[PDB]
Amino acid sequence: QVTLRESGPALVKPTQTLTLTCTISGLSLTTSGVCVSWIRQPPGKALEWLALIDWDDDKYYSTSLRTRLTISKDISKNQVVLTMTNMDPVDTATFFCARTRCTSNWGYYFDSWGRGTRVTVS
Amino acid sequence: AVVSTDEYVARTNIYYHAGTSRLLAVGHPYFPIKKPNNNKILVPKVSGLQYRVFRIHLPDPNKFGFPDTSFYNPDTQRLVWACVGVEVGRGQPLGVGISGHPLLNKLDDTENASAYAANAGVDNRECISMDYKQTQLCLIGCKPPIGEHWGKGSPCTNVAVNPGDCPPLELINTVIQDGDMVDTGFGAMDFTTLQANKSEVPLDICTSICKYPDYIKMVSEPYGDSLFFYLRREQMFVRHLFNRAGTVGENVPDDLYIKGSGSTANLASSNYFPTPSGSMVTSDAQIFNKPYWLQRAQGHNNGICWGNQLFVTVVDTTRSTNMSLCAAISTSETTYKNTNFKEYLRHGEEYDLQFIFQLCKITLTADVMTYIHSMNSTILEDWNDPLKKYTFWEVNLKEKFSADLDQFPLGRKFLLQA
Amino acid sequence: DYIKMVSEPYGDSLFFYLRREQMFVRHLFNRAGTVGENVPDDLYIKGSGSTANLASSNYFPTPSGSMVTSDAQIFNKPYWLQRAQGHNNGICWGNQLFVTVVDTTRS
Amino acid sequence: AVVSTDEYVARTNIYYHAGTSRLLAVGHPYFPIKKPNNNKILVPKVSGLQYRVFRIHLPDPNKFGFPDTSFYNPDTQRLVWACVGVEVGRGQPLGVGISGHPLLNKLDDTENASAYAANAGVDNRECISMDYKQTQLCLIGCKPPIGEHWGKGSPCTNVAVNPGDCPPLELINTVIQDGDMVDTGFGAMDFTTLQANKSEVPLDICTSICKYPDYIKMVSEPYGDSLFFYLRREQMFVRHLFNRAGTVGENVPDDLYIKGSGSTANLASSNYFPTPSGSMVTSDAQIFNKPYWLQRAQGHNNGICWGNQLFVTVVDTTRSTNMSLCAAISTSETTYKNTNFKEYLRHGEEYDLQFIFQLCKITLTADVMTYIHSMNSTILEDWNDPLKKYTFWEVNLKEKFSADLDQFPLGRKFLLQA
Amino acid sequence: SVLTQPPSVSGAPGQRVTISCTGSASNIGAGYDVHWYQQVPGAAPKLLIFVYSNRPSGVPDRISGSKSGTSASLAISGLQAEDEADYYCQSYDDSLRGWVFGGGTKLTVLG
Repeated sequence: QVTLRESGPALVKPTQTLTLTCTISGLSLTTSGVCVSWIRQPPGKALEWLALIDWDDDKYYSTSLRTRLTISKDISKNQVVLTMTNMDPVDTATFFCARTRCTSNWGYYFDSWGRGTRVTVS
Repeated sequence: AVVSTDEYVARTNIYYHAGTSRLLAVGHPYFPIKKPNNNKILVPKVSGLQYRVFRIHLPDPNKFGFPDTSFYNPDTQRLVWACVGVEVGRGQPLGVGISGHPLLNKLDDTENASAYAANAGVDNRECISMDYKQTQLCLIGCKPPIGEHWGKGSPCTNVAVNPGDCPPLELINTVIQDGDMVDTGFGAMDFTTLQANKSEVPLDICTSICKYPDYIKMVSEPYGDSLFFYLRREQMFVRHLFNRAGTVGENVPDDLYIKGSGSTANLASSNYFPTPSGSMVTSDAQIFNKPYWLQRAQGHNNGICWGNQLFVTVVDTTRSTNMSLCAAISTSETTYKNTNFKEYLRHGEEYDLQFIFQLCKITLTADVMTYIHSMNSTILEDWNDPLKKYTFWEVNLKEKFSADLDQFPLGRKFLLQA
Repeated sequence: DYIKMVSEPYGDSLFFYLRREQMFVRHLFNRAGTVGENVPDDLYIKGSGSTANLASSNYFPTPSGSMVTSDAQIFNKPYWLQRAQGHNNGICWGNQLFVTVVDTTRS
Repeated sequence: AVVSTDEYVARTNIYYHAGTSRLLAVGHPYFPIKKPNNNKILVPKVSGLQYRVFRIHLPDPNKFGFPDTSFYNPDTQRLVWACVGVEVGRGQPLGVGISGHPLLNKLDDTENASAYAANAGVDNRECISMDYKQTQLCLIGCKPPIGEHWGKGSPCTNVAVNPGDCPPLELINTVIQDGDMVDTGFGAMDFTTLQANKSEVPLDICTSICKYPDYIKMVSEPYGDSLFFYLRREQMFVRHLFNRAGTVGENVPDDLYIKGSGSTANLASSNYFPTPSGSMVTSDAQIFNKPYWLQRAQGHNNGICWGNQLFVTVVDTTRSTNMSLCAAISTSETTYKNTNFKEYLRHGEEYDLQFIFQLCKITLTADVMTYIHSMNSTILEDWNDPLKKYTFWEVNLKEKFSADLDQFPLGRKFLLQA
Repeated sequence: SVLTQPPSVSGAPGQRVTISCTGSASNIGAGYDVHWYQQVPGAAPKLLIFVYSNRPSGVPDRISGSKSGTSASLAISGLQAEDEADYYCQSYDDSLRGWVFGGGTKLTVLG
């Protein structure tokens, strides 16, 4: 099985820096072909992909939030770290780290999803 | 270092002819008929696009009843049969067959489109046929032929690769077994384990490996046992240009097109594939019904048939005519009705292989023994079966041998040449 | 039956011959009728709706007598049988000769 | 004045064979697969319509471990490898591929119109395919090959030329890099910077330069280093006749037609273009699998491989068969569905280059040194890399050399010839 | 969102309801796959469709989809109480250079 569990500050204040952190188990980040993304969902709103990181250290971000986003992974912890800068109050949303399988076609997909963690900016 | 077999093998004026009486194989051209639930085949698949590899068996000269063995000394030397001449006779008239798939994956004829293609609505497969690539190749050797094909290897990624991802391409050698399928213009590949649609390719080769003789490997072989003479006269073209259906495995880069609108907004599938054609078949282009003399085999093995074996690979799509064969269910009806007649397809293949052999003697010096042992120890073990793995047309000539060349047509032709 | 005639012991049937036949698939067609040999189920994935009906796979070709030209003419030429393959070197036993002629280039 | 290299280079009876074991390249036939946003290619574009230029590297004879160097005096002369024979082996079966554009610019089939063409309503692009021009050309040299192509020059007017005006035609020389595209019947031109539509030409060459070997320039070169032997067997025809869509860049002169009325009042676009066709591919027309002897190179450079380098350009569209590769997203469904299978195209290319070299010696007189310096000073600098600019199939034969020709097939063929 | 969906659809138990996600030439027209996610509100999303009309593991066999023009479909035949969830189509877009989701159709099972 592939399991993901998110962690981070459930409460943050504006103009601060937010650092989510999603733990992967049953899978190794060193394996070629492995990718993980972050997808946030504001209260009662559609999902919005944020970033993608893969075994090859290649990184992707939403163009509108590219200037605010940086993603990485730590092999020692089998960990994925996401950092969003200059939090706005409207960023309040649930953040899901979902194992992206990186199929050949650029219509990638999120095979498995984490529990999701609420982040509130106020 | 390998040495020309001639360097140590001596030739003799003792010639012999031996060839099958009349080989004949008849069966379904597309697939092997069987029973409703068994693996008991009822009628074999006999198509003209098959490598009819004959594993000829020759009598052992050391245990052969020669009229007088004074020509060689058994106390210090042995004997082997050298293949001097071969004639692959063919009796059936020339004619190119046909094959097709009731549900060949073919979205539309992209050869010339009057209007943009419509939506690809669930299973647009079509009943399409085609006439396969023309091929005529004969291989003569003592080791079994080695072909080639594209199989499945280890994928680029090792992430328990995603369902339906790239099936990696691997080049795989393999012995060409009798009944295997020749490349038919769709490429040499193992459709069985490399194309799931089960619709990319016509029925008769849909679940079979399209092998091609690895001429480079066979020629570069150190001892050149696989073949010491060959020919190839294959040709074809794109009869039609078609398109595959399905989700796009590799989407066209966006720098590789300007986005469309409306009807053209949908990028049609770019997975184009050709429909081959067995173009002109003629007597002038006939490999067969001719005697080929192997006096100057490239190979270091100058025709010496080690182990009293000969492997004759024959491909002939210039006689692959599939003829119908309808049988009436009942003649009680005065008027034609479509369902009153059952449809049958049976392809007739006729072969008549002929040969000339020159007897040879091997002197067992220490160096000669060591060289032959290193080459193939199994040869020494015969004087002083690993091929059970492969299926071949087992053809026995041990009793067909005769010393009178003048009586047989190949013997007369060899006499006139020699 | 060129093989049989050539392998005949006395070679009386023929001692000289020629052949210049050729053609191709002008068109590709399909036979109608009930399927004598149904396609194995491992030899296709079942269809639905319109394609649910497996069309007849009894394909057959339509031949074509391609280019006929003077250069490809067997006839109007003298053939000398001085070197008949056959053991019968042209001897017409019984004062008989059998001359088979096929000519679709004037049909 | 240039002098036949023979005039001062001496030949020796010391021959050597060296050839790759088995070159193999596999990749997408149309475009280089990459990652969704990177310039990290994931699967290279391997098509049969590419100049597979091999930059062979030879061992330096002056620093080579010959069995005994008594044949030459190092104190006054050096050594170089002369290319005496080449065999471009090919293993893959013959078969012509296919390419197409989902939105090829094609208004209508003007080949035979039943009624006058209708209105050209915004983006009438079509999903059309074609089978490309057939080409077989092999070039052997020591300098890199030089092709040609039509690029963009300085326009006729210098008014900050109007948007969409004439793109001036310029003839531009350039070194043929490995992976570049051969002329495919659409003309040798740089579509990338010369066709803004991005739809005039099929996908696989839409954003690539169609180069053609500048035989005139290479032959007229003073030293003839670029090539000293070559062959060409290209042919094709107009499979179909089509028309381009878009506003008329050059309106038909009014003296060049009588005005129409009603439906014909609209002059249809006269920007006709042909659809090529790789006509019959056959064994008889095979350049490859044959040994070419360069004993009588036209060039003043009679095969001398200055710098221990060889450039072997190979074009082979007679084996360009593109083979699909469907993979199954899931076998849980009992019934065929179009979207259940992903479509993949992968073209397999196999090369096996073989060679024979005759060792040569150069005596360093004052005149000989001056001549060699003027020819190429870099040669002298080696005894007593500017090609990093171009990408070539880096093939190393420094350890593949062997003095036993009889062991290898090309060596045996050369023995039989020599 | 570049992709479009009906904000809400309803269907009584035993009926078949289709949720259509319409894109443009940049995302769905190019051929990028469409993926549907079933999400019970207040919980993590779940993978429901993996390719056009393709079923992941553990997904009921009655759910399917289709590919038609620049749009995709999510057909839920034999509706049940378990289908009381939102659904999002997902693909890749060429103008955005990133992955996108739909409008989140809110399916409801009628009494």
